[PDB]
Amino acid sequence: HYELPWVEKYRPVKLNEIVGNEDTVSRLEVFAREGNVPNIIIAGPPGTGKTTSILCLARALLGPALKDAMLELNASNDRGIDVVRNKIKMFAQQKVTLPKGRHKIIILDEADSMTDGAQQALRRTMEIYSKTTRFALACNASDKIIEPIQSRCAVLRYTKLTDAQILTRLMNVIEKERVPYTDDGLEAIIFTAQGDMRQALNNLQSTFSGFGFINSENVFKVCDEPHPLLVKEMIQHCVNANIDEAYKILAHLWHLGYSPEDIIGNIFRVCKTFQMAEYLKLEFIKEIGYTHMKIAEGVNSLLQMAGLLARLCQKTMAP
Amino acid sequence: KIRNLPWVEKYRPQTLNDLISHQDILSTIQKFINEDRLPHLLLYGPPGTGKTSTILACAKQLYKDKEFGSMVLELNASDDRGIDIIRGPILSFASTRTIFKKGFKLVILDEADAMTQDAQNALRRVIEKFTENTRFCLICNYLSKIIPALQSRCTRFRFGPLTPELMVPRLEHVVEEEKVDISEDGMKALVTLSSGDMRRALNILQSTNMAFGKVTEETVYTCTGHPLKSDIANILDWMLNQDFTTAYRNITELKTLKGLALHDILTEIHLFVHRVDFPSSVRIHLLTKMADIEYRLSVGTNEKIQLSSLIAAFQVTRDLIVAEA
Amino acid sequence: ASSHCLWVDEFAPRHYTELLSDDFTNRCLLKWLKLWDLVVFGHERPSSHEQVLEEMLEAGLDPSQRPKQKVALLCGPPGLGKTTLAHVIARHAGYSVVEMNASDDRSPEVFRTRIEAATQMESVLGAGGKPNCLVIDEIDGAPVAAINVLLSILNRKGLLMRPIIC
Amino acid sequence: MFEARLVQGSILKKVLEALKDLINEACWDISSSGVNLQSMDSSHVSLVQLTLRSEGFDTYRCDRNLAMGVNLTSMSKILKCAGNEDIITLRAEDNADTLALVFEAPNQEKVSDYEMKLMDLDVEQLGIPEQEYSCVVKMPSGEFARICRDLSHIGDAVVISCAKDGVKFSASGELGNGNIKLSQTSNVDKEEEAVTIEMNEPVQLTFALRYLNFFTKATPLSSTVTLSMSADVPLVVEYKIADMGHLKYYLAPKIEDE
Amino acid sequence: MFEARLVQGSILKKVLEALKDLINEACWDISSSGVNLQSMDSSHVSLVQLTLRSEGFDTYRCDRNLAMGVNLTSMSKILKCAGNEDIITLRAEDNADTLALVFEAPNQEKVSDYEMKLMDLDVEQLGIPEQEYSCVVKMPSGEFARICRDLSHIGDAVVISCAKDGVKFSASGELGNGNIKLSQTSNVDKEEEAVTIEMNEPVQLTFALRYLNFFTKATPLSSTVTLSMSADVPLVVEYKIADMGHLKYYLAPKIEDEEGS
DNA sequence: GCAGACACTACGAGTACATA
DNA sequence: TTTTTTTTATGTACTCGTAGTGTCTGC
Ligand SMILES: Nc1ncnc2c1ncn2[C@@H]1O[C@H](COP(=O)(O)OP(=O)(O)OP(O)(O)=S)[C@@H](O)[C@H]1O
Ligand SMILES: Nc1ncnc2c1ncn2[C@@H]1O[C@H](COP(=O)(O)OP(=O)(O)OP(O)(O)=S)[C@@H](O)[C@H]1O
Ligand SMILES: Nc1ncnc2c1ncn2[C@@H]1O[C@H](COP(=O)(O)OP(=O)(O)OP(O)(O)=S)[C@@H](O)[C@H]1O
Ligand SMILES: [Mg+2]
Ligand SMILES: [Mg+2]
Ligand SMILES: [Mg+2]
Repeated sequence: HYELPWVEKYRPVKLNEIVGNEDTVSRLEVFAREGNVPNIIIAGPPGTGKTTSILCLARALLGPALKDAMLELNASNDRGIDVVRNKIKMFAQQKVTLPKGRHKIIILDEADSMTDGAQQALRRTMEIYSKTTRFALACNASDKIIEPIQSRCAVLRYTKLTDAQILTRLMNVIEKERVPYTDDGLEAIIFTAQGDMRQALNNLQSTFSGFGFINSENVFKVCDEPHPLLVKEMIQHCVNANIDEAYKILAHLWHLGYSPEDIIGNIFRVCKTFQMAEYLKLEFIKEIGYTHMKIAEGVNSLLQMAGLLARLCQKTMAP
Repeated sequence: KIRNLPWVEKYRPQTLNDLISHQDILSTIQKFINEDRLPHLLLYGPPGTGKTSTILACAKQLYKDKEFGSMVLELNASDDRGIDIIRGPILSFASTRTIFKKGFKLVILDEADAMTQDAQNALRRVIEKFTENTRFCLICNYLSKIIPALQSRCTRFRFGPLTPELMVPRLEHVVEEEKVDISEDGMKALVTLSSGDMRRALNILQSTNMAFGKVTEETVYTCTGHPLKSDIANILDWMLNQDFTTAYRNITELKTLKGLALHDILTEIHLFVHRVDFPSSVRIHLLTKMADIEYRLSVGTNEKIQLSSLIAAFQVTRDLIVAEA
Repeated sequence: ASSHCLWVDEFAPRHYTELLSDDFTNRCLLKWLKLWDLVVFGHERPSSHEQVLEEMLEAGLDPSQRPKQKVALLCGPPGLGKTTLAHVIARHAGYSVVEMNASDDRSPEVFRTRIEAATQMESVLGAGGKPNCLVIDEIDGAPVAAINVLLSILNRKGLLMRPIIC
Repeated sequence: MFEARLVQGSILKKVLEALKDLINEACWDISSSGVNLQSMDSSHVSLVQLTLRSEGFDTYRCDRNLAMGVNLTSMSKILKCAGNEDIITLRAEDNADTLALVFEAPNQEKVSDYEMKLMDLDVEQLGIPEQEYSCVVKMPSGEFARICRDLSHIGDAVVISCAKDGVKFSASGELGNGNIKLSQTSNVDKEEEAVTIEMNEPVQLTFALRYLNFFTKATPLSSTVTLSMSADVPLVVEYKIADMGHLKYYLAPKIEDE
Repeated sequence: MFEARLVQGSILKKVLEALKDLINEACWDISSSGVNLQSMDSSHVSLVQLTLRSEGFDTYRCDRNLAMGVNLTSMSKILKCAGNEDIITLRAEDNADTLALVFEAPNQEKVSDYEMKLMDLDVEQLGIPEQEYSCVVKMPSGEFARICRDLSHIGDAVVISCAKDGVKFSASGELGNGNIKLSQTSNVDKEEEAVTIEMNEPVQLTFALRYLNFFTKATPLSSTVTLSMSADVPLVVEYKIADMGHLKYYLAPKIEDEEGS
């Protein structure tokens, strides 16, 4: 036997063990206890617990009938236009003896990967057989799922987990695993997680396996500080036309091994939601795109990124 | 036995003890292997830092030579890795047991940034579903071309650039295993021109040893064609100290004498432009002009006009710096 | 079975008096379906954008005893009651609803052999059997060749004798 | 508990090949009298009424009345591997979601047990089709299948006219016009080829060719077929099997007469 | 100098059409004992071990041992235009790259010499355990091919069990389950159509149907096939050619996880 | 023994999109 | 209160139509 990693070993099996989004998880607990669950589409960031919530709800609704009253499909399966007609519809037509308030559950994990034709064919087989079967879809990008499918389901949206919500589950894992720790170490794990429970468990397991103790320097010897936390500071320095501090942050990101594409992607990501003037934001975005065309065409050096920073600082002083 | 190989492949770190720099990451991976707690890995960093060598040393440590073909599935950008391969050979490899000996299997996906987004979305439940049976290692240079769903599932290690203090003893081992006469300035020039890359430091070492037979500073800077530090200081002094014609004549004589290229001159002058305590308005103009000159050299453009524009970008700011006082 | 069904299926309209659509659209669809009573049920008596619909409702018939628009097209944003209005109006006028949605094969041979089966035959129950009103859901997802098959079966002069709702 | 041991799988094969591309499901009704199947198309064009009595099986066990709604393609996939002359055990429980078929089809003691998942259908009800047909003729199945294939060669629809002399088939097309005249062929040694006429008030209707071909695909099921048609009542073909039961096919005529 | 001589071209055509959609490349290990080929598939799930004897060829000479790795699509295109009753000569030099296939036209008049360029893959030797198996079944190959084709219509992963009674095949799919059990079919006039059970302990293992259907393509090679199964060692499908050699197929079980409930 | 019919997979062709 | 059409140059993925072709039926 091989020991599973703590992401898969400490996956919650009950809906009460899921932290974060307390209203939606509490309503899912009520629906698992009583029954008659509507069609559900859960959207949100990765690592939030959408697949865990869907699987726990399906398991608590069915019980012993899970192998015969559930159809789970992923992006690893085909699920093309010939599978919605011939497998999903045949499972919705299938007779399964179930208790009252319980229905067959068609789990469609990662529904963004489905084509538009498959989602168009899914509409009437979801609407007709709703007396016997139910749908539980999970997704990251809610815009990929079309408007009729979102109208045919209850669109639950998960937000990023707070630091206390991650800290509660991490303390549960620590007390289960007897991991020695300090407060600054768990603060560093929460900082490197960035709303992701998978990354929190992976970083905790990596630090505990590599060093055996959780302090800040043991975490940061293996984990890394996030990129946009410094990209926001360099964009703020470019707003105040301070080229020296912006180049200091740019050279710090360059010596850490980040490619120009990743750096300019984080620069565009920060400048998209930065708090400044709108016309200045549009000029910044146009200069970022002009630099990114040069980055993609082949020329990608520190001089090009420094020239981009100089052009962003020039856009401030030229109204 | 003696083999006709490049020195970047003849001298490869077959074990984890032969890699130099990332000691905390390699210690953590060694403790993952020794405790049989190896997770799905995501190795990212600049090229030449030792990610493929790391995963090949880990695969040779985990599996013996009598079973290496049935436990390791190594796929890279030279192989077809479409969504029919994720649904085909990769899923069948992940979902089946072993043939000879019981154990956990490894699917190495080198150059994971080259995979399509359909394949990366299909890989998610293959990674999550068969965590007990198989383990996945995604290796990339650009982390932005990997979807965040795959970045969440795999714990990531930043294989950053190799520091020149730790790059020296491996180069000394390669030198003592090849009988190369090298001076201290030759090793310093090697670790300066490598810039956190052990491929380019071995290539440059082999090229210099074949071209000249000795590895000094002058031989390395002649074989590579890179300008010396004194040449860049002279070019900056000429561009800041005298008029257009004399500086143009001196830089043209220096370029014709040593056969220098304008790209390396632009890179070293860009490095010098931040060490020099310029005014902030002057530095913005200099960086914008040098970025424009670097962009103009990417096409069929005469290099003499671009050299004149490189002089012009400093002759513009000479009187501004002087009258700033 | 209150805990067995969805609330949309439990509170679905089963009559004309409990619909939630626009009443002008309901009356126009009901009058357009009642215009087929002279050629389907064989009885002379049944019992801006608005101006063109009112003109087409009173424009008369062809010499083949049919309305000049043999196909009704229902369009709008999702979540309004278009399928509900089509089914309620078909069951209200004495028709039997034949559904053809996007979960079918929608190839031109299958499309032809379904439209020709639904529209060109009588009832297997003999006298007193309901006529077939072909409701084609999600016609915008159909390929162009299927629409050409539908237009060819609409313009065969093989005469079309049953109403079609898209 | 429902158990039915069909003595030969040939009749099951010919039935499930006859209604293969005809009906989308099989709704077996199980009582103590036997097995009933009353299926109707969604467009109300064709109807299938199959009855297999309890005396036509090797054994028949039925405690409660059952409704087995099952897929046609999933059963055709089974009895493409069945045997022509072998015993087929069709079994089900009282309250179950599955339907099992046990057979020894290759005659090589190869025990094959194929299970199907039942399909839950809405329980529509059709009580009794009224049978007051004026024109009742009797015809061999092979000649009917051959003449339906001959019109399928030329046309797309058949004008069927009953008469005292015989049943006349007509088909129109661009390649040509297909027309035969049925005569009294009772002066032969074979009694299956004899055409018995019990008609009055002659009727000429129009029918689709594809459903007629799907009806006449059951020629080896019975030696003689019975045709019953009249005004504004759908056409009936009827195959009377030797010991197990009977099979009735109903086809509605087209709106465009002649 | 390596020079083998197939007396007829049909057996090599059947071998290379059995492995065409499965084997990525053919590694002919050449010795004085015969021709060996141990190659995995592209998915690293299956294994093919072909052993052709030196006595089966017309003339067989081998001075030094060779290991010729060659592509399979090229050899498939070469063997497509080969007769079933002609003598086919395989030639290889000591330090050259040209593996030569010399044969005759179907008109049997002109000669044809097709060269192949040998590949230079360094492949580590895969250790066959050659241990005892808990289940050995001798059954006809045509019935095995028929039962694999009939279970391919139901599902995709098949649970094959074997015990003292006999082999049993199950396919829990979307239409339903199909359970076919065969035993003691030796009471016929033929000798090829017989089911014989030799070993004791019952085993139940789940395998993919695509690899089983690829393995059944060697049905004209042998009238009688052998199935070897155990709790640890993989599924072995053994075809015994009449006077040339034998062919072993190894298929690993799938990972099946029970319900928590 | 050989002509006709059945489904089978491999292959050719048309279309869309590719970002946060 | 307002609607037609093919260019961008590869690479991949999906979907659908078509054509040899192995195999089964019958006289
Ligand atoms: N809210 C949570 N509470 C407890 N553990 C969690 C939570 N969210 C994630 N985890 C852990 O992270 C693992 C992955 O959770 P998933 O549900 O697969 O993430 P996800 O929400 O599906 O994100 P994506 O889009 O599928 S990558 C689980 O098995 C848990 O171990
Ligand atoms: N840390 C290291 N220690 C020793 N040799 C190294 C190291 N890093 C790189 N090399 C040399 O560079 C060769 C190739 O390194 P790789 O494993 O390809 O590095 P990499 O960072 O994975 O490269 P990319 O990103 O895939 S181009 C090795 O075989 C060595 O010769
Ligand atoms: N008066 C009503 N009261 C309550 N529910 C209603 C009422 N009218 C319609 N509905 C429900 O609202 C929905 C109406 O949508 P449908 O008519 O089925 O499809 P649609 O309106 O055409 O939208 P799309 O494009 O198909 S998603 C169904 O779920 C009906 O049950
Ligand atoms: Mg998930
Ligand atoms: Mg590499
Ligand atoms: Mg609708």
